[PDB]
Amino acid sequence: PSPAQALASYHHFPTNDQERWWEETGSLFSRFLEAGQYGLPQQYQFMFFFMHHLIPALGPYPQKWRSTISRSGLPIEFSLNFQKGSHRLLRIGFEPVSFLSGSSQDPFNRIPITDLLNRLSKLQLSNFDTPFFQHLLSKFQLSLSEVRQLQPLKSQAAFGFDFNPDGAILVKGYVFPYLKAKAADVPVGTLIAEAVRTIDVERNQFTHAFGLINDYMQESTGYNEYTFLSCDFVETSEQRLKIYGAHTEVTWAKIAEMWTLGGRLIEEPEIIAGLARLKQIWSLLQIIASPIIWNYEIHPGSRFPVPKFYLPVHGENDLHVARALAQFWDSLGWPEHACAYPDTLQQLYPDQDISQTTRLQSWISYSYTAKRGVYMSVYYHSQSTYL
Amino acid sequence: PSPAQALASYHHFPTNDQERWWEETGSLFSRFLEAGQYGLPQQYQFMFFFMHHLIPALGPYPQKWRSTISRSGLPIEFSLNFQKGSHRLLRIGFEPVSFLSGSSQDPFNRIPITDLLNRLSKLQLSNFDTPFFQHLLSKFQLSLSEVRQLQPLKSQAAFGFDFNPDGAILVKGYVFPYLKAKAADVPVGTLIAEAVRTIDVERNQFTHAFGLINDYMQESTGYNEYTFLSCDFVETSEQRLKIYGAHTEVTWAKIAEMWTLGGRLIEEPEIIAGLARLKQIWSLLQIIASPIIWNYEIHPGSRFPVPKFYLPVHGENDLHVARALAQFWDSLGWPEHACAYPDTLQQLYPDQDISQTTRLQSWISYSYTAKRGVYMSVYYHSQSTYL
Amino acid sequence: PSPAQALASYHHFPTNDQERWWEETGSLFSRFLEAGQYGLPQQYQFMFFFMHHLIPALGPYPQKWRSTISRSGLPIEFSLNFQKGSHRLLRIGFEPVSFLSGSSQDPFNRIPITDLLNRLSKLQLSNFDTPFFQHLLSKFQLSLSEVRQLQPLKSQAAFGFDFNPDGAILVKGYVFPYLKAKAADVPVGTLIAEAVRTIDVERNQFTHAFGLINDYMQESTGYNEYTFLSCDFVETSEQRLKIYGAHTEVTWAKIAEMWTLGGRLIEEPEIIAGLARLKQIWSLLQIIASPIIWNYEIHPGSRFPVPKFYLPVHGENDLHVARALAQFWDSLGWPEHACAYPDTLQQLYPDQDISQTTRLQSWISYSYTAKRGVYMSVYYHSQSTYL
Amino acid sequence: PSPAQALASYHHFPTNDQERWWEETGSLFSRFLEAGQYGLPQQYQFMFFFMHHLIPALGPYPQKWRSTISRSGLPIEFSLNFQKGSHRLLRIGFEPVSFLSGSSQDPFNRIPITDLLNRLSKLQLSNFDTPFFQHLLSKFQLSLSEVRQLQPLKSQAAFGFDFNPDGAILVKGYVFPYLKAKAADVPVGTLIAEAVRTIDVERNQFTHAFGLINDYMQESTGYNEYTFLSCDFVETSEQRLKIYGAHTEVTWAKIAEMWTLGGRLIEEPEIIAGLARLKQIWSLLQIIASPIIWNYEIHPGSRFPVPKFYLPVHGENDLHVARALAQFWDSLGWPEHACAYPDTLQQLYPDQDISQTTRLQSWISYSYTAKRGVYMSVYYHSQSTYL
Ligand SMILES: O=C1N[C@@H](Cc2c[nH]c3ccccc23)C(=O)N2CCC[C@@H]12
Ligand SMILES: O=C1N[C@@H](Cc2c[nH]c3ccccc23)C(=O)N2CCC[C@@H]12
Ligand SMILES: O=C1N[C@@H](Cc2c[nH]c3ccccc23)C(=O)N2CCC[C@@H]12
Ligand SMILES: O=C1N[C@@H](Cc2c[nH]c3ccccc23)C(=O)N2CCC[C@@H]12
Ligand SMILES: CC(C)=CCSP(=O)(O)OP(=O)(O)O
Ligand SMILES: CC(C)=CCSP(=O)(O)OP(=O)(O)O
Ligand SMILES: CC(C)=CCSP(=O)(O)OP(=O)(O)O
Ligand SMILES: CC(C)=CCSP(=O)(O)OP(=O)(O)O
Repeated sequence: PSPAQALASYHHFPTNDQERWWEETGSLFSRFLEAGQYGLPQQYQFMFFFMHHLIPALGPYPQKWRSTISRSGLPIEFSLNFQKGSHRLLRIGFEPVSFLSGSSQDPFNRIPITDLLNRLSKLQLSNFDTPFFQHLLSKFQLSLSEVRQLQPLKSQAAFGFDFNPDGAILVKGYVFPYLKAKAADVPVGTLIAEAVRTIDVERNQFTHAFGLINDYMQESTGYNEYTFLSCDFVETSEQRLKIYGAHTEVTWAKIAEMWTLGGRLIEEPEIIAGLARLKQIWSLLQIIASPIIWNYEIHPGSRFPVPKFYLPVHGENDLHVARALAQFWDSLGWPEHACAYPDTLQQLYPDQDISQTTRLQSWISYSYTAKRGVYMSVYYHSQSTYL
Repeated sequence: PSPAQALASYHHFPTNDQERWWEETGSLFSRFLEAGQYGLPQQYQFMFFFMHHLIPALGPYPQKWRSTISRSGLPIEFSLNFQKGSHRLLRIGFEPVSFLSGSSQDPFNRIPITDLLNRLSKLQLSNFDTPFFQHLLSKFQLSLSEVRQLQPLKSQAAFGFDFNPDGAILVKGYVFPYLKAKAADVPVGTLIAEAVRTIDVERNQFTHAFGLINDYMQESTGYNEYTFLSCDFVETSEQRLKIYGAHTEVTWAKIAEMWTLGGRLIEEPEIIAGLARLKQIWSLLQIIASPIIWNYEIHPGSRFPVPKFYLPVHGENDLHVARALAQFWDSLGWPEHACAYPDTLQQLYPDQDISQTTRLQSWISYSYTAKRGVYMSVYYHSQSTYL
Repeated sequence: PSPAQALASYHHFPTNDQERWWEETGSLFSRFLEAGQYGLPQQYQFMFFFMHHLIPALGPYPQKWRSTISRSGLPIEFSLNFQKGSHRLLRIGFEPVSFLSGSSQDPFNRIPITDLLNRLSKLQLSNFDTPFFQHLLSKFQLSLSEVRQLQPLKSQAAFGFDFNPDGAILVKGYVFPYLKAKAADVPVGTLIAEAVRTIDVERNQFTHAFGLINDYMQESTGYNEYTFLSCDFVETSEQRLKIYGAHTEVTWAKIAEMWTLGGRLIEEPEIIAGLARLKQIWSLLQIIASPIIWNYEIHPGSRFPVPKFYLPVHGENDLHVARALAQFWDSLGWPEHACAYPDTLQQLYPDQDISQTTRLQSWISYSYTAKRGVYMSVYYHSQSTYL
Repeated sequence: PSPAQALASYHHFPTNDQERWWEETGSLFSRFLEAGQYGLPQQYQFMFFFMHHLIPALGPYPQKWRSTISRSGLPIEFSLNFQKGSHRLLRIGFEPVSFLSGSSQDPFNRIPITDLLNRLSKLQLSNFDTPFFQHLLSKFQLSLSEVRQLQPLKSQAAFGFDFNPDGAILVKGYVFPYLKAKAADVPVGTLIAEAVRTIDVERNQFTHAFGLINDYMQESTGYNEYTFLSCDFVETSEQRLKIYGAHTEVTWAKIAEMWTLGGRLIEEPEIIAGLARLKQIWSLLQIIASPIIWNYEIHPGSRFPVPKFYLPVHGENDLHVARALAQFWDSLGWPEHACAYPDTLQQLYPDQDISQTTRLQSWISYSYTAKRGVYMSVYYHSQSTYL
């Protein structure tokens, strides 16, 4: 059996809500810790964190709230990031929920966000600052706008957790400006740009790269309801703000157009390299429906954005995807990651049979760097009951 | 005996810290409820509120933290506002505290502020929006600044509670920009002005009145470490932002100079009348030391600010102050407040003998309106142990 | 509207479960406080107690547990005790519950009992000792017996609350020995007797009166599964232990037989008088089904038990019951109690129409004393949703 | 560094009291887990338990209450039990405390006892029944006796925790009858005997062995204020009730007199063997002051009690004690325990230097069985600040 869930033996979950969430996701998270090749102390250490801070935050077990972050809508999903031979890392995307979420007292779920954010500040966490994130929230609050609004997707922020191989967690926060933009009847990008600009006199290090993205977005009508924003919980210097968006139907040409941001960054050799490898997968993988997602990461020092795409897998035979996914690793030359992948997939879902499963894996992310190589992460069915 | 503290009979305070605060301020608060002439249901209604939300927030009973708001430093003080015959209202100024306050984990006591701010949002309160207050906080966070700072008065925010005669509480928030200003080596007003301006594109209704004050402050070197800011927790339309300040030594001419903001607002007839009554008290009252405080209230629609002063009484025989205080009510012609005041003062401090007491009563506020008449509020010794 | 529920305005019920109970029983409890003619401070004072200690203890709102105490099974019911002209008193029967109640971890609901019993010991309550009640609990625990039993009515204990006109609560505790007896395959009385005897060397003041009851119980086959036990939470001197039981079918002669405990206490003149009045009601009231209940109260100093009967009213037109119930008050000569009763009945149930109602009032209790006169209490539909 | 305290990194202790207890005993417990040779999963597993249930129960950090269990009075002490080559086990003796302990509301510290006992019952613990222990508590409660008493050692109960090598805890409970006996002005043994007898009709399996002990105790005037009682939290069949006591001054002959319980059990060969070894230690060890303690364990099935003694070591050079203690292990022929002990002792107290320390180890327990061999346990300085 899988190990880290040994802690619960001498723990009593206060509410029935929590007990049911534990039963729904407890084992599953323990398995990803195992599949993440984490040190046994670290496994229990993050297991500890999961129980105390995330299980309370899931809210009522029979969940009444759909979270924007998941295809299915439940407030959590688990991620594995694969690297060049180093190993794999585990990722959690979170949207705090309570019984008030979606109700008269909090129809758009701001309350749990601020609650959870104080738990985290209470925990003695390395390099944990909130100002930048506070800034974006303030930029997107509502008030009397709620009243307008009350007369789709309702969540207004989200969280992310990266458990690095060291026993350290890194906290990632999201912001969904669709609500704020819709209430003011102002195009999303106009306030996104103005939101980015408002931090520019605060420090003008994102102007170049962003204005470079905002131009391509306005060219291509890339901005839409689905566009949203991201950031890290740390000192501004080391912070990486990210802009996400989606497109309903996308061809390879459109993908190349976006990956090169029009033609903005054909000059950089990295992108050209990154785009080549990308079509190798595009061919493996796909060889009313879910959209494809894109990402532009604005490291502050640099002059260009770094792209990243998210590719729908739910709807594709999770075995075909495991197979093709493994073929692509040999092409890159990852010895252990490609050989033991599909065995690692069944060991996460022993109840299910990959031969016939489709929803078990939902997204794949692609990034490329000269230094790192090929970033790539897989997003999974993150509960233990499958329809 | 006084009534409203009957609730405590069948209530158990969880920590020893809370129990000791109840013993220190519980009866006293019950008495102010009485002296405010509140409906008995409302007394228990606000008494309920006091126990659940404010007693937890006071922190360690032997308090480790000095709050900026009080002369003595304790995180609470009670106010009575007297009106033209209508009656009196009760006011509480609050700074949440915990055992972490002043420690490495939160050396400047930001954590309790955001905690309490979520309790209030969870309570179903009429007309309660946080965006404006959130905006100012974001404008004054610190992060790496803490580390510089760690190498006076430390608080960054505070709360205010107005209990109107109806069973409704109104929430007032404060902000102390001295910290943010000291870390960035930027004069307070420049970021105050820039802080106000940042809300001007957000809505430019404070520009005229504020720029009108900021000119006088820069004329007179009025800005100082002690300058801070205020506002209300409601819709921007009905919100009244306030700038406070202090002066070490001040003459009547200095008072007149300030009340008329230099000469900015001699045009308004209101000011001249209000100043007239004001000297009427100045003469009664005063007829290394504590400073005198001023306030400029920027109602958004209007074109001028409304002044308000705060007058030191701690150090003056609290009976002499009661006597002089009541004479001034007849001059105004308030039949009942002036006749039954000093009896109302002793009934708040039956343990003490006003003949010899000095610290029981600490500040007096003065505002004047054509419509309202004479605003005036008294700030008291708000614990039950007197040195 | 009814008053005491004004407290909830500035209170947030932590769980969804509690919120739903408040909505279900909150208004109703406020009305019984009103209908009890309690001083307005005391109303809020007991209303305070109800919110903090009883609402948490009700457990899941869609209740998973049937309580033995109620005909319907819900863990609470309200009582009014009518006296000779003095006034009326409010009574609550309680069984604490949690989501664990009825589960593997606590299949017979012992856990909630002990939790609530500590809350109460924490409250500073006058004349509150637990030794006597603990004694009965110890005598009726299970352990390995639970396992046997897992292979009807399941509860092992319950609470009762008397709110006297003074701001003081008196706590009444119950015990249901059917389980312990069924596990040990021992007739209930033999261990009940041995339970009473175990306190006899502890103090032999109940021997005479009890042995007097145990004989009649063995004569008439009175003991049965439904027999259970009661007591008060105070000093042994002032404690009144009671034995209850039931009979499926009962005639007047059986009633007379039981009231005079066979012939055990025909000698006492009180009994004869009390029995006379009793038939006066039996005639008014009744002029697969619910049983009739009896009670024998063993005051320690005295030598005889005092009886008490409980009469099914659910199934009787609650108006017919009100009319006849009030006629009987004139017979005794209670001026105000008899005139304003049925108006007091509708004012408790304005949503319902007494002309058509049957379940609104369920039991009537009868005791007689030379000193007190006629004890008599009414048991009501104690939730706000009626089927 | 020592490992198990890694859990604290991502946990925030709610109160300052808890934080200070963590800082005072947290590392030390982590080290005993290490010194017990527990599986790393089990270490964290018990570490989890220690943090959630025992740190809360210690009460105010600057402790206001003296616990009967410890020489110094602090409510906790850690034990190591050494066996024949199998390994060692870790033991914790606990007395729950709160800020109410010793106050008017609970002058003899009963409330924390019942609270902790409910946490434990909520935990799904193997073979956890409370009936036997509840029986003893009820036999020793007070009520009006409290008031008498208010007009030494005050605690009435305590807990013990055995962490077996498997990830399972066994709960041991204590009871201190001196208070109940002092109240009723009745000698301790009479009610202890009557207490044991009351469980005899409940099951008469302890009669023979106990009546066998009660005779020697009233022969030798062995009963005294210090006499108290113990038991296990499980099914009566597997329960081992124990009687403890003390003697001010004791010679070897007295020890032989006590070990052989007068002459009651010279017939048994075990005792004679056990006593031989015992003098072997007495000579090694000792070769206004603390008393020496004895224990008689009444396994229900058997016909004789098994003794156990406790020998004062605090006051003896803890290195001399380690040396002599280790020599005795070779005499028995325990290879690894004897070679690496004093290295194991310094590794528990690296801050201290055994050359000069005296209080680091406080008691040694000795038991003998034919089957087990030589039971023997050491009781240590169980906080991290040494005077
Ligand atoms: O279908 C969707 N999936 C998520 C992806 C996601 C998974 N996890 C996340 C965590 C944070 C942000 C986004 C995500 C998302 O971003 N959507 C935008 C509108 C529709 C919806
Ligand atoms: O002496 C002082 N009193 C408070 C007044 C106060 C009472 N209550 C308050 C509530 C909110 C803000 C201010 C106050 C104040 O504003 N000071 C500024 C620097 C020195 C310090
Ligand atoms: O139908 C019933 N009613 C309750 C009466 C009750 C109301 N409230 C109470 C409170 C405590 C004890 C008993 C009661 C009772 O005693 N029963 C015994 C078996 C059937 C079941
Ligand atoms: O000095 C003493 N030590 C404890 C020993 C102990 C350690 N841990 C324990 C745990 C449970 C019971 C007893 C103990 C004890 O039993 N005493 C009886 C009277 C004096 C006091
Ligand atoms: C599925 C969508 C829209 C986003 C996934 S979030 P992420 O895992 O890519 O975040 P990082 O790559 O770690 O920045
Ligand atoms: C004593 C000082 C500097 C400020 C008092 S805050 P306040 O009572 O004046 O608040 P309002 O007048 O009610 O706006
Ligand atoms: C309906 C049944 C069986 C019992 C009611 S318990 P009680 O209210 O009679 O308790 P007291 O009469 O107040 O002693
Ligand atoms: C120091 C004293 C009086 C008692 C110690 S309790 P203990 O360690 O002997 O408990 P067990 O031996 O495990 O029964």
